[PDB]
Amino acid sequence: DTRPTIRPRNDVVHKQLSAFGQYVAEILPKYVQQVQVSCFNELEIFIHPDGVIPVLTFLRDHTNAQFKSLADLTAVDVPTRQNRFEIVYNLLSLRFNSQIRVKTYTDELTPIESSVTVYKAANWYEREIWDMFGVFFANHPDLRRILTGYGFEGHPFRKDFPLSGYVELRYDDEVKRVVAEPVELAQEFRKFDLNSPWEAFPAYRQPPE
Amino acid sequence: MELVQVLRRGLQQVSGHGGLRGYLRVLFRANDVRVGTLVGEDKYGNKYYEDNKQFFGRHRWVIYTTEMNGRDTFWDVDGSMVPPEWHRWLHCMTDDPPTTKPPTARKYIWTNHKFNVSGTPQQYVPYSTTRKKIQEWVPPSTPYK
Amino acid sequence: LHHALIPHGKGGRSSVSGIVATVFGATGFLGRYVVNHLGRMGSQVIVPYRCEPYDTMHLRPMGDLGQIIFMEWNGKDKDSIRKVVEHSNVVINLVGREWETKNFDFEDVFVKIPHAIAQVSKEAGVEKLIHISHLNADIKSPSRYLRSKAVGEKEVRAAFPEATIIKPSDIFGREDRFLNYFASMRWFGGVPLISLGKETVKQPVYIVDVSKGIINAIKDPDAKGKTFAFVGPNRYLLFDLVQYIFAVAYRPFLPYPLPHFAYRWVGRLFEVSPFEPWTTRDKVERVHMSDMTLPHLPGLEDLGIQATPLELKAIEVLRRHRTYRWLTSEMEDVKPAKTVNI
Amino acid sequence: RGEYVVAKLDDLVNWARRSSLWPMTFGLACCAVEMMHMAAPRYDMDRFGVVFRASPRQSDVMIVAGTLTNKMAPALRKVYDQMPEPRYVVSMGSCANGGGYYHYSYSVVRGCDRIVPVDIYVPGCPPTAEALLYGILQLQRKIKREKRLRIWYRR
Amino acid sequence: GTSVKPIFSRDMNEAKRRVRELYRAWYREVPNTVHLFQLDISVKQGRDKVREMFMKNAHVTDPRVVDLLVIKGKMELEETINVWKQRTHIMRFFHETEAPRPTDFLSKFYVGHDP
Amino acid sequence: GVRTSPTGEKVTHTGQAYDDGDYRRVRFSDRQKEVNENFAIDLIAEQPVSEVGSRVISCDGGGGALGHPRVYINLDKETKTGTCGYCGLQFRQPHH
Amino acid sequence: TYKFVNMREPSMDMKSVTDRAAQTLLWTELVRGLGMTLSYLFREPATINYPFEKGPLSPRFRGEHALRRYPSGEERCIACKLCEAVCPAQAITIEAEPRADGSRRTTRYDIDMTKCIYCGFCQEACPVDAIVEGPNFEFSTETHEELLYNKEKLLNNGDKWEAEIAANIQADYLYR
Ligand SMILES: COC1=C(OC)C(=O)C(C/C=C(\C)CC/C=C(\C)CC/C=C(\C)CC/C=C(\C)CC/C=C(/C)CC/C=C(/C)CC/C=C(\C)CC/C=C(\C)CC/C=C(\C)CCC=C(C)C)=C(C)C1=O
Ligand SMILES: NC(=O)C1=CN([C@@H]2O[C@H](COP(=O)(O)OP(=O)(O)OC[C@H]3O[C@@H](n4cnc5c(N)ncnc54)[C@H](OP(=O)(O)O)[C@@H]3O)[C@@H](O)[C@H]2O)C=CC1
Ligand code: SF4
Ligand code: SF4
Ligand code: SF4
Ligand SMILES: [Zn+2]
Repeated sequence: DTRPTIRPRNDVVHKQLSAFGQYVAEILPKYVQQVQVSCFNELEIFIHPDGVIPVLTFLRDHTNAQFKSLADLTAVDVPTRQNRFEIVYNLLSLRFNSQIRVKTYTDELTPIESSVTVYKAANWYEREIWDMFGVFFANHPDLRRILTGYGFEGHPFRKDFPLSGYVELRYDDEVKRVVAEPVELAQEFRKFDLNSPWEAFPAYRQPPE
Repeated sequence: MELVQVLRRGLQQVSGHGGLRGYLRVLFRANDVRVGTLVGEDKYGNKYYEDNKQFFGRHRWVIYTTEMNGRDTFWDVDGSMVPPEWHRWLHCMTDDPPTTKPPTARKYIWTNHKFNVSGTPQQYVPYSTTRKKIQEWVPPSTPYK
Repeated sequence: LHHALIPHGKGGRSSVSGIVATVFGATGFLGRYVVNHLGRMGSQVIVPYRCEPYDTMHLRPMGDLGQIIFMEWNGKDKDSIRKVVEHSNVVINLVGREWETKNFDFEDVFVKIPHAIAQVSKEAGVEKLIHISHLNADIKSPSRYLRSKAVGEKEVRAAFPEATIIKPSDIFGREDRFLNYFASMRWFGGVPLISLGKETVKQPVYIVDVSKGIINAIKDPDAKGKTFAFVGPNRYLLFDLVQYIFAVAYRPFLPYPLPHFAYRWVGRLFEVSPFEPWTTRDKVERVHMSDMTLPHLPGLEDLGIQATPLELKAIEVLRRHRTYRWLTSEMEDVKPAKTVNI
Repeated sequence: RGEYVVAKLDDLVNWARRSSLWPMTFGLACCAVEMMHMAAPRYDMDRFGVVFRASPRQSDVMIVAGTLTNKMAPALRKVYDQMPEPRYVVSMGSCANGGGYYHYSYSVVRGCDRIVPVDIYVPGCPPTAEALLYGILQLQRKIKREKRLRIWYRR
Repeated sequence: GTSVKPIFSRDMNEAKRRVRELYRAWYREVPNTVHLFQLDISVKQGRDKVREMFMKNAHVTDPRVVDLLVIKGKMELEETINVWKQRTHIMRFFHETEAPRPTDFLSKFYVGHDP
Repeated sequence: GVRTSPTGEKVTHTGQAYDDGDYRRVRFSDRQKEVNENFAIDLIAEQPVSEVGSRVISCDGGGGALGHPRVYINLDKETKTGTCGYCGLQFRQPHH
Repeated sequence: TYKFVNMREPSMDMKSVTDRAAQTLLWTELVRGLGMTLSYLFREPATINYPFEKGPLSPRFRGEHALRRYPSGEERCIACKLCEAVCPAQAITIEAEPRADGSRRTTRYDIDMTKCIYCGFCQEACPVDAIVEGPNFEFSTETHEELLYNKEKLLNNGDKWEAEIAANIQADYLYR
């Protein structure tokens, strides 16, 4: 083929996903802020944080959407943004074999309505976002640490949190106990500054400000 | 018929291993009594047998040497007693024994395959292999003041 | 200081402290605890041992990898001591034995071995040697333990003039042979105090206090030559002390006066054992000596460490001895044994 | 002579300990899978006298196979405490040895030695079941070289 | 702009009410931790530590923050109640093995190059 | 060649030897200081300098893919011998 | 295409039900289960006689790290630090300094076996085939510190396993 290395591009899927994006935008103009289809045929809907319960429910119950499986629910922390936390919902429709992305934003001290009522799979996921990042989800059946150790102080996945943490563990014979001490590494993590000072992709060139 | 031949070759088991004494020697040392063609022997004394009839995994084997590098290995043996040249043939990584195909020789290659030196006072102790970075002022000797 | 003995870090495991030390007799009670503190601040310990290396296993996980180093040594071999103390700033002597083994009497482990340690340490060039004795150390005490300790102190002082001598009174802790001794005395009927134990006054000192005192004395630049006395904060009457020990353990207390010579015979009978001699004549004697108060000698408070009263740290020692019945009772359930005022 | 008698008693007791090493079912991560493969027919722990047994009360050697994290370390230390003596700890894999891949993480103990006294360090990520068998045999020789009653005789 | 969503409480007084009842639960709990967890610290020696933990973050004034630490303290109480924390986890509050750190400038200058 | 420091410690090819007044030597007693006797500094010295009859010459270290990346050395200065930067082999023009 | 794994309704003929009742009363599939294990006991065991018999490997096997050297004697390593820059676990520490002759060689090349993940990325990254993963895997140590490899220990490994490593690379370099 003329492009043996370039990944093949499908445009029919692009048209279908764009049509459904316009469909969802027209259906719920109250919350849908911005919809876009990526070059690799993935549709993302950016909604207002108040539209977490409604929009998802629509995508779960409408005949033309039928997204009945919360594949993944995660958050991305971008400190340079006002509302740094960026909650991502990945949904899969088995009837129309299609994947959708609903992405909302939230700062440190703003709650998000728990989607446990709509997607009962979210119940554990939400806790993870609470544990890793600190986004508090109101109206949750039980919010607790799910991954960090008991008595952990902080949210590890936050960018403003060292990868080695602040406290290490040890066994002390004087107290006969697994005590916790301030972290002290034998060899510090060598931070490599690997980033070419030459612009890589002209397509994603931010206009000057 | 096969019962008689089966009882018989159990006597070839004791005949091959230098009689009864060698039979119990290999039985108590290597826990097996099976015989095999002597593929070779290394300078340390380990004997290296092969039998292609055995299923893949036991077609080749070692009877370890009684003595290596000032250590009695009659009763205690380990997998580090294999010289590097023959470790390839033993682990089925090649079909060429060192007797037929000998590995290329070079000056820096060792001439005495030391086993696992853990435990013995010939252990390995990590240490910094670099010199100092900051020097001192080495104050002068004249009282002067 | 050498280029590698300059203190570095924040006192954690992987911090250069500069307290490269040898602790003779580390495999037991305070020898463990001291190492822990030496391991905690990040000091390279050259722990020697004569026992099976397996018994040194609990010594392994208190220092950063590469810090703690184990060596074989023999008491009657100057070369071994020279090997272990050749490269060390401090040499702490913790060698001792509550009994007299066949190959080692009291003099061997309290005079001969400390003499060899002090002489070899002085020859090598160490700067500090912390020797450990008993508070009730007297050349005329009936127990050979204290007499041998006294002559050993004099010899160590002669060999190492600037050697810090620490005289703890009585160590109580999780493995102390002092509180566990009284607790285990329940098996042999009642507790047979000599003259009902109403004349002996004991001043027990917490193990952590003693180990921290050793560490501070190492860090203190004025501990050289001095002779400290590590004692507890209160002075307990022996009968009241056993009362408290059995109250915290909630075991029944059956005091029984016992003639001195009969208890000596009992000590001999227990000495017969070719294993750990539960009780010796020296042992039954020592529990009857009072703790000689020595106000002239400097104490723990001078080093900057406040003695912890036995009441707070008695539940740790005796919680094992309690049956399932009083296994969960709190620390304040039993009221502190009355103490004769110092 | 007494030295010969205690020597022979040492050989007998050490032989028993080394020939009936009962390990514990304490697999934690991928290093447990090799811990199973040497229990698989090919290598077969059983012929060497070693048979898996849970309930630490009746086990001798702990093969810490897998990453030891902060949330699990108290459990591992406690469980090591349950083992009646003599006890041995074999550390499988780089994670249980010194930290492995996640040595710089926030919830990983940087080596199992910081919690229990590890007796044999088996390297690998994961170690080949042959390598773990070699580590177990090295521990076996270690028990063979014990001198308990000799030291007791020279108390 | 200056006005934003609330977490649970709609004023500082309700946040203080929640802090009060959280302290109620902790103070009632403490002896149960001392007994059940087989702790060796005295009952008061845990109650004052609860008081000190409450007094640590006594400077915060944003209500939403106060509700956030109310939830976090509720979670820690939840862990302490159904033996989810262990003896070591609880004992971490009393920093025991940590050597005391100095506060005066002179000792810090004597010990190392840090602020 | 490996030689002995005044303390007794063998110096490595990197010139590393703990000072007499250094506590770190404690780690080496009852053990040995692991050093490599085959010194690369010496071993490359006696390798004969090849009399290449061209102005420039290509070195790959021998064995093609087994060696180092192939580099071209310019043999023009008569006062020195061109030495490959990867393996250390020298080359020289035939008396120019 | 899909198949119904369990959609079989049992026949209700008198013979079928008699057979089912016979299997219930006179345990039949249970006897089959016994027979299978009887058949495998009479079969040959698969255990190999370690350490006298070793499980098969391949020339690509990743084991103990080792530093190779040229046939002349000079080390292959030139301290380009690709292996240190590519190790996923940051297990390599390299310090370089121009030698007396002039060639750039590591004044320190430490690989931490207790932190290594044995990925082999270093041996791919090396442009001179200096660092390799040797065939050795039976190098367990009784103490942790013995697993912190120095430059001297790695050079000793290279000089010890050179006979095996040279053959292993000779039988695999064409695939790379
Ligand atoms: C999905 O992810 C998963 C993980 O992901 C990370 C995991 O981690 C894990 C967890 C990992 C594991 C569980 C590890 C994997 C474990 C296994 C695969 C198990 C493998 C087990 C085996 C190979 C062994 C199985 C055992 C067998 C077949 C048999 C055992 C039976 C025995 C009998 C053993 C022997 C024991 C005993 C006690 C017998 C010996 C005693 C005697 C002979 C006593 C004799 C005494 C005398 C003769 C006395 C005589 C006295 C006399 C004559 C007189 C006395 C009188 C006097 C007065 C003195 C899992 C499960 C997992 O799923
Ligand atoms: N209440 C108390 O116990 C008090 C004790 N002290 C002194 O403190 C020191 C340590 O006490 P503690 O830790 O409780 O004692 P332990 O008996 O618990 O430990 C004594 C240590 O000395 C070693 N040791 C004994 N004899 C010899 C010998 N001949 N050769 C080599 N090593 C030997 C032991 O080795 P191993 O373990 O192998 O036997 C062990 O390491 C002793 O000097 C003691 O008298 C001072 C005041 C009070
Ligand atoms: S050492 Fe490697 S194989 Fe073992 S648990 Fe860690 S990452 Fe997994
Ligand atoms: S093979 Fe080992 S040394 Fe090489 S990059 Fe991987 S972990 Fe690091
Ligand atoms: S990649 Fe090879 S040549 Fe480069 S520093 Fe590492 S070992 Fe040396
Ligand atoms: Zn070259």
